[PDB]
Amino acid sequence: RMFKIEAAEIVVARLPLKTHKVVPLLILHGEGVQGVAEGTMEARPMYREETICGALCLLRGTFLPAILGQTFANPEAVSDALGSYRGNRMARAMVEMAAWDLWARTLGVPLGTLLGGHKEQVEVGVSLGIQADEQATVDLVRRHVEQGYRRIKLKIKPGWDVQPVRATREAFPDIRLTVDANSAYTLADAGRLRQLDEYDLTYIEQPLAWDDLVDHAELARRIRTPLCLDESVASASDARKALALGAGGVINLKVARVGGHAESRRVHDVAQSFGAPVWCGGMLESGIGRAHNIHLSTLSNFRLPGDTSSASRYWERDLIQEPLEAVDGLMPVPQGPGTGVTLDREFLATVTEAQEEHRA
Amino acid sequence: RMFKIEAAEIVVARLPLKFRFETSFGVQTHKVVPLLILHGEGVQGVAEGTMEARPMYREETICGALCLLRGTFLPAILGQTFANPEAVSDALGSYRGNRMARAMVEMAAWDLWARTLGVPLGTLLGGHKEQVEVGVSLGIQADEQATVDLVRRHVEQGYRRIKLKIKPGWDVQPVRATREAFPDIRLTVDANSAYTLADAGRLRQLDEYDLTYIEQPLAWDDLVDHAELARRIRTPLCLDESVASASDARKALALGAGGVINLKVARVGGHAESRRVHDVAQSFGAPVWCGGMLESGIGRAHNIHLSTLSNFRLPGDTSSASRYWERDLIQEPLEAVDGLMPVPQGPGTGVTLDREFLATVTEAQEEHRA
Amino acid sequence: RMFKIEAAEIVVARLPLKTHKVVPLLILHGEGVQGVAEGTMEARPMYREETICGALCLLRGTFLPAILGQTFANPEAVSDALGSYRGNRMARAMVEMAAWDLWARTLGVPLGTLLGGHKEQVEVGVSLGIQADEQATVDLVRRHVEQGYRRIKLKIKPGWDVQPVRATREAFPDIRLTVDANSAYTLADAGRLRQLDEYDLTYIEQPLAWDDLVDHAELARRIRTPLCLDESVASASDARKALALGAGGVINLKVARVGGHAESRRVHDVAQSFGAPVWCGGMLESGIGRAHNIHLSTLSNFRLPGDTSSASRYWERDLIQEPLEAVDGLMPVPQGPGTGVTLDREFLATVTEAQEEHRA
Amino acid sequence: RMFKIEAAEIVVARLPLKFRFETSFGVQTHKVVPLLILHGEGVQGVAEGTMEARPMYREETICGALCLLRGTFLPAILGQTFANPEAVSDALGSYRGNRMARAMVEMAAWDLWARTLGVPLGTLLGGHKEQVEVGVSLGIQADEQATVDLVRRHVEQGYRRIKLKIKPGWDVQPVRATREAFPDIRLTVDANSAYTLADAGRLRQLDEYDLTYIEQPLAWDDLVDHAELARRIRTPLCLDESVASASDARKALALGAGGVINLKVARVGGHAESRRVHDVAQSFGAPVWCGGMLESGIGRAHNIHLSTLSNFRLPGDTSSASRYWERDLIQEPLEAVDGLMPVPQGPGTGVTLDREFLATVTEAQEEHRA
Repeated sequence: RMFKIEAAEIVVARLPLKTHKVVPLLILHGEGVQGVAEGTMEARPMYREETICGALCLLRGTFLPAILGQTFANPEAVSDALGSYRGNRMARAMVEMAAWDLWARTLGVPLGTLLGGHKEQVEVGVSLGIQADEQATVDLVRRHVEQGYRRIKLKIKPGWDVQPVRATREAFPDIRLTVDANSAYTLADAGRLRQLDEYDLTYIEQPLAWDDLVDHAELARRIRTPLCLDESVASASDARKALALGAGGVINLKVARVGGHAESRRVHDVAQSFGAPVWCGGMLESGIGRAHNIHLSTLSNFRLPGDTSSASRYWERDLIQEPLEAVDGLMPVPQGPGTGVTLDREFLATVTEAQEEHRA
Repeated sequence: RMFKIEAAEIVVARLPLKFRFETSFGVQTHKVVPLLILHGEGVQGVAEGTMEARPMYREETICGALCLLRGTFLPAILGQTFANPEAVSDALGSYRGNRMARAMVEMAAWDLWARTLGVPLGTLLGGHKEQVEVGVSLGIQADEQATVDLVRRHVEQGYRRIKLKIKPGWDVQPVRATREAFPDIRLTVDANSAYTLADAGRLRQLDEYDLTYIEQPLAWDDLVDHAELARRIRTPLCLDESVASASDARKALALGAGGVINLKVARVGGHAESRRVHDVAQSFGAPVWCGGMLESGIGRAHNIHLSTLSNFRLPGDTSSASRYWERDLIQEPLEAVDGLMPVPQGPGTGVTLDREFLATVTEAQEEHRA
Repeated sequence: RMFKIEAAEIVVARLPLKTHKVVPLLILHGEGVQGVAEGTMEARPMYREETICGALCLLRGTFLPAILGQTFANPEAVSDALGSYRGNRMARAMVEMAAWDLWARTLGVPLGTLLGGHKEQVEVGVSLGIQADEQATVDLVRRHVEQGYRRIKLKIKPGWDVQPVRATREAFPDIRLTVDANSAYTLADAGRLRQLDEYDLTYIEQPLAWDDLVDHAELARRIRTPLCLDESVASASDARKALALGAGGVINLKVARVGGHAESRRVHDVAQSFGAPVWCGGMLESGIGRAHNIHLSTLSNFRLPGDTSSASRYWERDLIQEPLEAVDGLMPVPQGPGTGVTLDREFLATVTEAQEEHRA
Repeated sequence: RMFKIEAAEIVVARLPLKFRFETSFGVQTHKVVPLLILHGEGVQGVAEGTMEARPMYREETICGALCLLRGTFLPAILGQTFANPEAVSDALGSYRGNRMARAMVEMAAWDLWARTLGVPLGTLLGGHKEQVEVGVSLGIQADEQATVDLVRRHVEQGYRRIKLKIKPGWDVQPVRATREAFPDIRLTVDANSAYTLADAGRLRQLDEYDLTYIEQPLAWDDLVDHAELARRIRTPLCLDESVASASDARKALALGAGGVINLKVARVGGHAESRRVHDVAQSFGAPVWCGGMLESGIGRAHNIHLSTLSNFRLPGDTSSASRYWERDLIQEPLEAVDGLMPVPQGPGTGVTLDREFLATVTEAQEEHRA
């Protein structure tokens, strides 16, 4: 039956990379269980508009006081209890996703199962930064093809796009190959991107402005490579508009970016209704975040590999007890109720920069 | 955790109606109710099929659906173990069409799954309304005024929308007389896909009587003509028959074929696909409302639970069971007061077969096992 | 003058292939003659929505009781006597096509002549399944080019499309070559299908969903090869919509799929009014069905070869007395009133699994 | 089985009219009737040509058509054997235009073929109505009121549509006075291609008088301007002159140049092509109706038989022969009561030349042989 949110902890961690990374966590306590979720906003607004400082204000000033001590039928009811506030989808995702975790756990059901997925494993890809020259790009691609990754993503930028891609396709005629245009382009560049079409990329990711759909739709008419939207799809209706304007053919789906699991299933379902695929984006998540992504990825319109590769690629040691390791490009769904992972409270303590508990 | 479908009953019943339901495709005075009961994990899931004896509203038949259940769907799931209702649906291969047949299996599985968890069906689907707004659809009328009297009767019960079944040679009159006597109600017409683009003039001045929508004026399988008609009139169009899937809903809305969808859970292949239709509509800014097929309390209760989702923004066809049946097939009454229908309490549908009463109106019954 | 339908037989046959095939037949008796038609629905709904079990219910429960003992001016009058029922075009085609056969026979006129055709022979093509590799595809194509077939159709699927087609066109630069994409594709694949354009295929058949027109219209804008619609054209207005949306340029016309001869002539005429060709699809028909198809194919907008090849390709022995054998890619129209063929009642008896007669 | 065209007569007759037919392209008080009679297999087929002495309604002339018949079409078919009317049509080479000339040959062949089979023409074409709804078109009026009196006269006979021939400087007045006295009839205007896009204002407020359509307001050969005018007004447009083939019909409807087609059998080149026009329109959801050209009973009877097809959903111009002729060229009367015209009984057209009477109104006559 229903659930009472009794308490909430905010823990801010400074987690060392394999130079640290600040990881905000929300823990929601109720019915003898807890749900845990990870904030993916940055210290400064670089990938998008939200920041850690601004999100925590909203959490402890508005969102938490709205739900603490209330009783809820499902996580959708929890999201609704905060519907009058604009944007801040990543802040809201912290509450929403912890609630899914919590809800799934009062039921004894894995999270992906509840969302309607039934994959036990999910295909993963790897992303590659800009390298010094062509053969260094090919050498690093060759390494990752051999590890079994099922899609290779190249970061490109004007003056360095056709060359790395030509070199790679030449060495690797058949692999699934994509590029990240990282909003580095303008419509002026359409001729430079037309040159990528003969290399049969699965898609080009967000070539133009992060908040644009209209110009992408225009660029899509000028090149044959499908466009993939990332930062400009913050909701189901963004997804609907993007696909209907022809701004892209593929969506990079980041769960916190669109406000959590329920909106994400919506985006996934809208995309599917247009026969467009989604795939799971990543944001250097700790195991909390990584585990949420994997569970969402089990949904059936996730037909392209996702950025939920091995935790060991990123961390010396993760905040959770479970290792999340991909093998031959497949990531197993962590077993258990909810996310199927468990915070290591003693280790987290050693890397906690700040924490607080709010009650009733 | 996971569930094993151990056995299945098909039970076909017949219930005398209480009113005479006249539609553009004919008059109906009784109703045949095919039930599928799924058994596993010490509970059961029950679903009602909405296909007809003959293909009048749409393409499926009870006869065609049953042998598909017997020879294909049931053999594919009996003795199998599933993580969720979507996995059950997945196991019914790539068979084309036959959405209502699939819906019987899919919806029974949702009821069984929820009962294993002990949660209301609607809650699992993401809805959190405790009650749902309802209107009434009223069949075709003997005369130009027996219409208004059947109307008054319903405006007085607080039904939140009045829907008039209409027909070629009987459409502007019944609405005329109705908007005459009740100038301010939410009012709409069905129009059972009985028209063509030809009749666009005839349907144009219905623009006057401020209807919330006109429901399925053109071919049951059309989207493109509807898009054109939408451009030749002010009253929004509502699609019923035309939308049998979430991609159908997407095309309809992308084309501008309607601005409203009548979502019938079994027509689209069940709860998951109805939730997708609902989400797709929402994403276009188009509301849905819950259509009805004169269901017994099994179907009506599945409907009520789906209707708890937040894009069900207009009143549905889910009125009081006592309007239809001297005695329903379930123990609980499903009654609306003031145009609100409360969500039947309990796990899954929150309703229960009256096995004793059902036995006396049963005319066919089989048991299938692993 | 007019005609009274006095009786109707349903015969269900189990006909051995050259593993059997179930063949439902309807025989309509009136005015001292009979008309015979063949159901092309399957045991399970795989090519489309209808099944043998569901069609026979409709026949013996609804359609037959509606026409038995009535008098009719033409087959259009017969179809009309069942107009209030939705879909089930193949079930309806059984009644409609037998009625054409019956009507044509009370007149002493060949069926194609009545429909307005005047070809005495019709060009035929051959369809090829997926083969193991390129040269096995080319060897089998070479065989069929030599037998005189006038169009070659390859089944393709993602990962096996450009290779068989490249190999074939290379060996056979000038033959009429088409592919069956068997609804195996998505809009995501438009780049893979663009790659077929340089091989000058006459058309690509139904690449996307079986019930879609809108997405096909979209795909048609992305490739140069004409699209051919099959399962998504169930009527004259489907045909009109398909050609008007630009969903395709060619229609695969299957007579039972659209409800029989009269609707088919409509589809043929609508297509023609858009200057688009039709061609005769096939469904592994016995000689009854094969004979109906050949008569319809004699119409003048059937400008591409049809799948009404030799009966001996499919059956040890056919249900009819007449051999239907193509020679050098040409199939002669069977001589006689109506379909110009005759059931072998003694042989059919040996392979009858069920039969029944309904009267007045 | 097959038929041999053994011989052919061309007979040109002239019949005094009974009313004066004023159109935008002039007034008509007599009518010249070119007949073609085909002979084979001990029966005959008769067709009436609808081209004029001078090219006023459209481009063909009786003179031009006859020498085309003499020097080309007839030589191509005489002594030949054909399976059906479509084969006859096929044998008339690739000659461009001249649809009415072709129609004389094609329609005579349909009448002969049907008679060889002993079946009604309409039955062979797929029609199964036993009677057909008809309206009347009324010529241009002396005054703003001699209009209404000629109208009343016709509303009283139960004609199912009233059609007013109109003209530049005489259009809103005649309709004004008519809709004044008869507020609820089906009413429409012809408008003989006498306007241009300029006059869109003048034709706009005709929107008011609820006409089912406005017939051919712009150029006789135009589709594109009509499409534009259709977007500047509410009343549906009807095309006549513009549609001379099934691809013309397809373009007109794809462009949105009209929502209704006046199907004139001889204008489009005969029965087969008229059946294609009809089917194409149906496929767009657009109705047709049977236009008329003041035909003798030969033409009127071909018209009635074509009109039995099911997309002839609006009343045609096929009124009673006694409105036109003191004495018709055939033995049978073609009379409508209450706006219904019964299908003349018999094989083919079901009508018969009165050879004796025709002889006295004949002014030209030839015989051509194999």
